[PDB]
Amino acid sequence: RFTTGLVYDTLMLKHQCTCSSHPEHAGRIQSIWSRLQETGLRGKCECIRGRKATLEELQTVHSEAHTLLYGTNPLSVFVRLPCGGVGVDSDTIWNEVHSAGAARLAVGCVVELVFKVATGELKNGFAVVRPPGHHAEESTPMGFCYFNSVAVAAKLLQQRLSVSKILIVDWDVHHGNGTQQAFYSDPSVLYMSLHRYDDGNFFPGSGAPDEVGTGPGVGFNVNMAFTGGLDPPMGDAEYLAAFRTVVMPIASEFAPDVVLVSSGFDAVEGHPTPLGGYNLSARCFGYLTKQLMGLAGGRIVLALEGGYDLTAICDASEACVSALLGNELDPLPEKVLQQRPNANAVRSMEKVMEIHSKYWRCLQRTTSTAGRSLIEAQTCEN
Ligand SMILES: [K+]
Ligand SMILES: [K+]
Ligand SMILES: [Zn+2]
Ligand SMILES: [Zn+2]
Repeated sequence: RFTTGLVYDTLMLKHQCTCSSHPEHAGRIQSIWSRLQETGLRGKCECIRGRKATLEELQTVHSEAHTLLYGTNPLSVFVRLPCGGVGVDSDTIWNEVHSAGAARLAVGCVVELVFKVATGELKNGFAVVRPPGHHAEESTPMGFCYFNSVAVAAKLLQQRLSVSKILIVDWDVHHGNGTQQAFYSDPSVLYMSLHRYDDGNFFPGSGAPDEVGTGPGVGFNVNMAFTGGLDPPMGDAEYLAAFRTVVMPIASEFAPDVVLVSSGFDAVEGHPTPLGGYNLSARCFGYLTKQLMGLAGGRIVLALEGGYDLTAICDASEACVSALLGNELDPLPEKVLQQRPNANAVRSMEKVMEIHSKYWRCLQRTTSTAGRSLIEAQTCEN
């Protein structure tokens, strides 16, 4: 039945610290899954059983040694946390018993959903999945990530189904350093990120607008980097304005066949200022989801990355899934549509458009109209 797909697996709940003081925990995917059923959207979507990702699948993004280290349970590089548990970092836990599996499952799930959508068996999909992936590098786990699920799906679409142009939109509040590195020289896949940057003083410290690509891939990496601190914080008004000026123009000109989304909900309301400190509303992610459904024919999947407040991620999930189904979205407050974006957001957008005009046609057409609000841009084009 041609519709919106979902992936979940309770086995992912097993990836927990051996002891809480961990923003990335089991109850994240669980409460999202309960929300989907409570609203009834799980009953409207087609569910798909997932699998562990084979080691060779993982080796399309990561080094052999890395894949062995955090993928296999046989029969060192581990650390003691300030909570008593085992980790590989001061941030990112490790369960010697249940982690390798759960991380490989998180990847495998976001290859089923992906291939099913891209193959024609489904319209589009949302993967309720943990641990996140976009921070995991070639040989380095970090930011709660072990394997870049989204980068693996992408690499496999290249190799199996042989898809020619792929587009990764990453809207987790942090930069996807992993996903960038994975394709930093590949022109066939466009990676564009929307992250709190603040001149490189925010995790993971990468993602300068300056960073555009190398070799054949130069100009196929777009870093919508938000500098300025939190005065005022970035909100709905600021992101919708970024999609309208940076994302959609570039993405449309690229015209991809598959759209992949590292959909972290760290940007929403109620997040402590170290974890995000942005004012995005859950309701808003719908419009961003909807705007991307216009691309590639609607061949789009969203993978859960970050987002830590339980109330926040459920809201933005149900909003995102409703958008993916084709439900009539709630109107964004008149307050929001009329609100102009702050001077910091405008400086950011303009710096990006400045660098990337050298690489895109429509960014050479106009002078900056980034300053306008939605209604003020809707009226000025009529
Ligand atoms: K991002
Ligand atoms: K690229
Ligand atoms: Zn712990
Ligand atoms: Zn994040």
